[PDB]
This record gives sequence, structure tokens and C-alpha cells, in this order.
Amino acid sequence: GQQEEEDLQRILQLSLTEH
Amino acid sequence: GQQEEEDLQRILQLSLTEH
Amino acid sequence: AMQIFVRTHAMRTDVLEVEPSDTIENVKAKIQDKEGIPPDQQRLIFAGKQLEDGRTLSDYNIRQESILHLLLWPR
Amino acid sequence: AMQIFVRTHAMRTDVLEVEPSDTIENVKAKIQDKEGIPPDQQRLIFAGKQLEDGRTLSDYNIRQESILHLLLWPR
Ligand code: NA
Ligand code: NA
Repeated sequence: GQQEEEDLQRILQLSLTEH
Repeated sequence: GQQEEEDLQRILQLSLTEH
Repeated sequence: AMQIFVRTHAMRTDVLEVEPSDTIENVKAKIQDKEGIPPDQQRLIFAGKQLEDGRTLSDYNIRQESILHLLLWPR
Repeated sequence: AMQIFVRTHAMRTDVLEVEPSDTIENVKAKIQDKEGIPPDQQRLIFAGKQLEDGRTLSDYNIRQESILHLLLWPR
């Protein structure tokens, strides 16, 4: 679904600097 | 725990205007 | 023994078709079908109130297009 | 039939004691103990990568005090 993919993108983005 | 109570407070706060 | 951190995220909206006569548990059961969270690990909130499992949506004036909030509750 | 919205929220940090030899599933199983989310409904992320259940933390360079992200994945 669209919400889940947009959230996935947001969290992948976040993990780039929060690891 | 402290995190759960602070999150609970945040969400109760939010629901006051998002209902 | 290794120590790591897990940051949990959920920020999504779900639509439920329910009945006013349904209990908060029956709502929690519909939710569990979607998101897999056990009902005893869901804290449902509406308009500043925490909702009680044995009481009905009608008891809280939950009506068509009401926005409930679900907080994940650890164990 | 009544229509309502449920907005789901989770924004918390959890600490796990794990082993580098542990699979992402064994991590997902420790997580499930805390938060009750079935492992097949957890999407674990680290440093821009989605983590695979059969592979180990050592395969992703997950080390002491690494921050993993958990996304709730509906069903
Ligand atoms: Na971001
Ligand atoms: Na708020």
C-alpha cells in the first residue's frame, strides 16, 4: 500500500543518520 | 515505565483535537 | 552479550467498519486483524479518554468518521 | 455499518541484549517478547538497509550500541 511504502521510505531515510 | 507514560500523555494530548 | 537499541515506529491511519454495539475489544480484534498487535497490547484513546475493553463504542459517543488513536503498549 | 479511523502510534526506544551470531529473527523474537508484534509483522532497518530474517547481525555490521529501526508492517 501507499502509506506503508511512504513510511518505509521515511524510516530508511532516518536510519541513514540514526544508526 | 517513563517512556510509555510520556507517550500516553502525548497521545491523549493529541486526541483532544484529533478526534 | 551485545547491547543494541531498537527504535519502534508506527504512524499510519487505518479505516475500520464497526458497529456502535461493538466493544472496544471487538474493535481491538479488528485492529489485530490488520496490524497483528494483540488487543491486550493496544491502548485505544478517543478525545482525551482511554477506552475500556468491556465498554462499547456507543458508550464513548464514537460515531461515523471518529478518529481513534492507538498506542502500542509494551509487555 | 459504521466507519471510523484508527491512527496508530509508536515512538519508543528499547534496549536488547543479543549476540552477533543471532539471526534477525532471533532479534525479532526478542522484540516480540517486549512489544508483542509478530516477527513476520516487523520490518527491521539499519543504516539504510532492510534486514533479512535468515541473516545474522554480524552480516550487517550490527555492533555494540547500534540503533536499529523497527517499522510495524500491516497484514
Ligand atoms: Na526522515
Ligand atoms: Na501533542
